[PDB]
Amino acid sequence: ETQECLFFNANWERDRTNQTGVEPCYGRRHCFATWKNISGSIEIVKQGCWLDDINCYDRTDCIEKKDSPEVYFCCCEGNMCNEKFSYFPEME
Ligand SMILES: *[C@@H]1O[C@H](CO)[C@@H](O)[C@H](O)[C@H]1NC(C)=O
Ligand SMILES: *[C@@H]1O[C@H](CO)[C@@H](O)[C@H](O)[C@H]1NC(C)=O
Repeated sequence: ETQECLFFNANWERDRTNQTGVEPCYGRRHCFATWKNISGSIEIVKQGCWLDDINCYDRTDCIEKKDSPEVYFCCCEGNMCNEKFSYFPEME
């Protein structure tokens, strides 16, 4: 049930991609986000489709449940589901 995702690439200039947009998923499809979070300050690394087989923490919402990771990651199902992404560590 995922055909398209929010696209973001902080390395767009060297990678020769758009900086942002809508990615069409081809290649079960998912969307994902990866980000840094230092003392509450969030920096997106990438957003887009995720095509390899994977399991996510929530079906609908993009959520990271690992505890204090250096690079945060989430995946989700549903068109544009990765526009919102949250941190709910298992330790809570
Ligand atoms: C990149 O932006 C172009 C328009 O300039 C659009 O046609 C394309 O689908 C976009 N792709 C991504 C992955 O954002
Ligand atoms: C970022 O880290 C702060 C704590 O320093 C936490 O309250 C917040 O949930 C985190 N947000 C994301 C999107 O990772």
